[PDB]
Amino acid sequence: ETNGRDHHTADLCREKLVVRRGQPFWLTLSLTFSVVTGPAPSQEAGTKARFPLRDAVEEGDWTATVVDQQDCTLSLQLTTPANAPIGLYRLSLEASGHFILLFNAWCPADAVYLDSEEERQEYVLTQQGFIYQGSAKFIKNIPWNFGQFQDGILDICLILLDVNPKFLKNAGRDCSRRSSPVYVGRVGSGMVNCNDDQGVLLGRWDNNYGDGVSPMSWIGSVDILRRWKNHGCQRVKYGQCWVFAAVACTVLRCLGIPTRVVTNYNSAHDQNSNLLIEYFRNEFGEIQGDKSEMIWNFHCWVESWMTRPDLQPGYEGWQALDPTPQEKSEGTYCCGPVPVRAIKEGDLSTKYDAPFVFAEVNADVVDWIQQDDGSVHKSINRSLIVGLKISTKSVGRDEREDITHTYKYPEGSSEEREAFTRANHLNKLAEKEETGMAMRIRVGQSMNMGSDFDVFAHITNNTAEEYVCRLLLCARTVSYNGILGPECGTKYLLNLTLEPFSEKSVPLCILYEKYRDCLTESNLIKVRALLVEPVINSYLLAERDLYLENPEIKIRILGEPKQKRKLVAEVSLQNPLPVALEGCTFTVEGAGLTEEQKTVEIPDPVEAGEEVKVRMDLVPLHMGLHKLVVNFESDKLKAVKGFRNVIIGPA
Amino acid sequence: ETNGRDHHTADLCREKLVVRRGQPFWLTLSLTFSVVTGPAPSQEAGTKARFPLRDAVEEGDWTATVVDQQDCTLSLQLTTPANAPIGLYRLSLEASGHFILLFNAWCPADAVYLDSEEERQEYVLTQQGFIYQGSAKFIKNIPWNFGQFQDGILDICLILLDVNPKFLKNAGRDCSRRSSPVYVGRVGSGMVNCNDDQGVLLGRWDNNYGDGVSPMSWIGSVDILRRWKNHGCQRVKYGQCWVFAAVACTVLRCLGIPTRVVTNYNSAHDQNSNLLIEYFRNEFGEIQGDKSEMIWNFHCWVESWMTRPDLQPGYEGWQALDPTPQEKSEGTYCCGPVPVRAIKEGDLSTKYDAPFVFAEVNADVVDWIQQDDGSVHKSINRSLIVGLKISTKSVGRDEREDITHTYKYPEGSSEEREAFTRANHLNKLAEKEETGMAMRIRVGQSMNMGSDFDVFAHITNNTAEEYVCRLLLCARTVSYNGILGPECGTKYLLNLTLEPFSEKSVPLCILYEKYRDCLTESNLIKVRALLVEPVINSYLLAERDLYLENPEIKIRILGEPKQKRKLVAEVSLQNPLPVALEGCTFTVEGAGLTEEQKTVEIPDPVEAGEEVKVRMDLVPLHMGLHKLVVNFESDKLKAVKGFRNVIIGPA
Ligand SMILES: Nc1nc2c(ncn2[C@@H]2O[C@H](COP(=O)(O)OP(=O)(O)O)[C@@H](O)[C@H]2O)c(=O)[nH]1
Ligand SMILES: Nc1nc2c(ncn2[C@@H]2O[C@H](COP(=O)(O)OP(=O)(O)O)[C@@H](O)[C@H]2O)c(=O)[nH]1
Repeated sequence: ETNGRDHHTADLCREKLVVRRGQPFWLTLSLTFSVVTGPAPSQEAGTKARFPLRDAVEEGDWTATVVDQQDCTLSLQLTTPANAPIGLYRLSLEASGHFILLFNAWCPADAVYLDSEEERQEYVLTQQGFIYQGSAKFIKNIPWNFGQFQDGILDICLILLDVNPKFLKNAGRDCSRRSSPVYVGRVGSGMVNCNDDQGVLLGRWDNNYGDGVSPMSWIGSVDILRRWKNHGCQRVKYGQCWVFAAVACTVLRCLGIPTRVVTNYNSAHDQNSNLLIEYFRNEFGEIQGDKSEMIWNFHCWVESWMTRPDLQPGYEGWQALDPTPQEKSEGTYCCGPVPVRAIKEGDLSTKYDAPFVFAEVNADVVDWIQQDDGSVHKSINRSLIVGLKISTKSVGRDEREDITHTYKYPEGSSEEREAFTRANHLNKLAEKEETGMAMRIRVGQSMNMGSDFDVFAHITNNTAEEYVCRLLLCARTVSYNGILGPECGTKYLLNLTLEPFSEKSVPLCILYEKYRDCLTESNLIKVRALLVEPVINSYLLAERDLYLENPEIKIRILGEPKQKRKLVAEVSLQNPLPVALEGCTFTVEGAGLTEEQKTVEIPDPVEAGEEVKVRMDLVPLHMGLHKLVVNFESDKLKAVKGFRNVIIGPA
Repeated sequence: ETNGRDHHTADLCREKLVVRRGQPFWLTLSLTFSVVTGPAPSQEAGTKARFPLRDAVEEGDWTATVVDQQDCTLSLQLTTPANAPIGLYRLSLEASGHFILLFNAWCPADAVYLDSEEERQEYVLTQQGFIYQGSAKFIKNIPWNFGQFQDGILDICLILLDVNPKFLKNAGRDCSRRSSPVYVGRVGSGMVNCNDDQGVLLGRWDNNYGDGVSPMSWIGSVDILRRWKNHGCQRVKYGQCWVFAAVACTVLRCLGIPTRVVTNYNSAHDQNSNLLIEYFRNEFGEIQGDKSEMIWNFHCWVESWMTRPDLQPGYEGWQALDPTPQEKSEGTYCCGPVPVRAIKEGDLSTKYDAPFVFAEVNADVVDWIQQDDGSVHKSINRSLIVGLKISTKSVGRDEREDITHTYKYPEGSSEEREAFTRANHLNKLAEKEETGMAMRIRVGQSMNMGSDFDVFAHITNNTAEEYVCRLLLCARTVSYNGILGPECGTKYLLNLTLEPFSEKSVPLCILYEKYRDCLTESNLIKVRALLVEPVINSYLLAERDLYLENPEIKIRILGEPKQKRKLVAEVSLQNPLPVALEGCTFTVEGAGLTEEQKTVEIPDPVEAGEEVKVRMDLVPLHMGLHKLVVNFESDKLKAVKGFRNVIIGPA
């Protein structure tokens, strides 16, 4: 067990040994040792090893040097190789139990070696985190309990590997190839939503999740992974991209591959890696429906840290893995791993799937306004820029780290030019037409889910001429992935006089009664404004995605935070709606604060102004920092999150 | 010592016992006990007590019931009264050592009882915090190490009490009256800056702090309190309001009185509690200098939690204590404690100093524009509102808690009307004149110390008429307390045409070359704008205080965070100036991470683009959460702060 403390697997080391490859582990008792892992072990396949109880050393692969011999006892040290395959091993010796071997971010020779402690702590050990959502212009951080070290998750991850397509075809090859984080990476990734029989989650995007758990409701990977195994490995209802990435992160972290979930705003996902996306809108600026895919408000994927021996030297580091399956050249599958640096450099020939990730982040959009006589005019749209605020949690702290710079060079820089050339993407001549006029959507201040509020189409005329235009404003609810719902606010002005060297601000009132019916749990509304000057026949387009704020969840920690001691969390919130909330339910969890997810229903409805308050009983079994993540659910106010860091010291 | 763990005084209990009143403490060995505290103890004065080693109990005051008698040993329990005076006590018994008694936030009967654990943890136990600075429109949180439990601070606080004016006049009364947190409160407060002989800090506000430590340089109370005692209790150079409040908070926390430092923006401090402040400006909007005090950009004071038996029932709770001496009716002294609820209610007759604090938060300002022929016109100024974002650190987390609601009822609410009536302050008829025109200062985006940037006078004409006005823009550096330095950007338009139903934005370029000479360490610049329409002869005034951002200090924690183990903190920053930095110096501290303040000078200058990086060696002796607070100093970039929460687990 003091191996746990040595291998950073302490929480995992309870009633079975679990260690990390490339590092020596204590064992206490001429004879020889033998290890076997797969269901068809073999010597050359690395899945089986025979080694003597020497006294010297001479590394190479597996060794078992002796250290002490306290008369009736015998202390020795087994050493696994830095590239030993991952999995369950059987340990037996000959005259004259089992351990689980994971990747080792701490071992210099391991392919997943992490140069610094804080990063190993964050990307492998810390079980709580954030998934960035909201909007490019108002980023929200959703708390999430990865809980990779929660009870039974490691066993589920091994089951997850042992049931993947490649293990079914040839269990022997699979177990052997599991020495490679890129190989394990592609498996973890494909098992999340792709591989439709044994897949972990079943995606659904239509806002109709009654017969399952809505994607926005999950507050951690643990419950998903459990519902999967406890129902014979059947897809859990339901997930969406951040959920896929989130459980993929949990699995990979459990297994020891440093991983972090990333969010990209204005993501050109599900376009066939196409770098020039065109939309055709009618005279009110409404995109003319069909087979065209909308830009996603945000899209999530994960990044895993490892070396890439299967590619040109120098591509070690972060590798982008997108477990959300997308339409590809020959089928619909997930993507990666591809080195992020390759994406930044425009090296699209690198495996795997470089052109897809490159597009998510660099695609170019053209908005056309179709008119009478089928004439088509290119509108100026300065509001849309693909690949916006690539975010992931900072190492060791709750602040958000912007990693956009790792995927892209500064706009219009020379290095950007190089990358775009290497990617056959020199399209960026910029129309710059500039009617001298500009326009953008302004919000003024934060709005809350449940309230009425004004937003504004803000026009700037930095010219000597006075224009007379028509301005078409339209606001409609949107799913996080682009699906537009019905209009929830419209306004047109047919004779807008824009004075010279001035600015005008036109308000658009958005009412709760108009957006309550179709707003998804992502709380997004998309405001659109089209300004057209009939003389020159110019079209100025501007759009913005608003995020309506949910009420905050107050969290009081009652009692002294000590290991193995009653802890009460009082959670509450105030109903923001002008009507009553029914079926209120608080849900809580967090690796380190409970082994079980806690739930508390509220029998009676919470009226319009009222607050709802309950107390959850916790029994924290671990010292150190842990995030208590909480979710609130009701009939008319869903998926409101909240969290609280709890320290918990010595008993 | 297990008393430490029982009395929440563990860090204090090393080589001398320290406990809290109103609660039993273990003691292990017909006889009777005796306790003496002052230098002139007495029975009725509560400073001396004689009590028998009973076997039953019968509380009342001091008791010494026996519990166990393991043959050669004897375990008993002394119990101090809930209102026992605070201090050093001598314990001796008769036939047939010493403890330090502090206030007890955990004891239901004590005057400082705190109803919940999280609040006791925050306001008494946590030794790290934030002091809000910056500007109403851009709040900055300065890290601060209170370190009330650092080695030797308790002894300094006792010295602090034993050398106060009231102890010099009659040591006997002083020691007795130290049973009252309000009494100890007034003492702690007065000793910080007021009482000029033995005062802790010497205030200075002229930006000339070469022969001492600048107020903005301090990163904790510890070093201040130490320099005080180690130089025979001589005022330390130099402090300002937040520093005074900060050390006052340290002392009060050490002593056990729950305390938190608060910041108020646009604070009408140092006006003689006057509720109607008037300024006379010339034709450019410049205030015409003299004896008039400027509104402070922000002002800080502390709040201590206690009951108020010396007043009408119901005034228990937070009490505002302002250790910054201000001009009063008869002399210049500090103020409070006054119940915050009394200030909210307008109950100005409550002791102590209610009308002063009431003014800080409620004063009304009138801006007059003097003209030719000595005619004076009242300008409309919607940009200034006194008492803005009363802030203090949240309990248990790093987020800022807005406590403005505790000092004031909503604007124009009925309760506000009541409070203003009880305070003879019904002045709020509102001019509402509204030329239909409005104006405010806009910033666009964050600017950094060291860069050039534009701000804007944003004019709104929601009228059918077209006006032709003159706009006078002026930007000047300012100290946090209102002291205007020389202008650093001006623009004067005499024929500004404002078109009907339009907005105009006029830029004012502020250059580093222009503000580098006089900017204070608070990084504040005050933009002013006066728009006058000559026809009706109307004056519109708008002002705003900008905060220039300092570069961030990156903090890497090298090694595993374990009790009693080498810990290396790598701190760095990137020079934001277009010129070189010389005399660079990093300073670090934090109760729980070092017993000593660490310093590291950088021999060579840091050039214009370059980064500076160094490593500090720490030896953390305590488990749990601790903030490592850091300060960077140099010739041309001063007082830049930074911090990092470090967890530190079992050895
Ligand atoms: N709730 C919410 N607040 C927003 C959103 N966008 C902006 N805000 C907030 O509204 C204020 C102004 O928005 P900002 O983007 O800074 O400027 P503006 O939109 O150009 O006026 C800021 O306090 C923002 O944090 C949004 O989508 N949702
Ligand atoms: N560094 C700095 N940033 C500021 C300051 N005031 C506002 N900002 C930031 O500038 C942006 C716009 O300012 P805001 O007050 O929201 O609106 P505006 O001033 O009316 O345009 C936001 O990102 C603010 O956080 C200031 O004094 N200093």
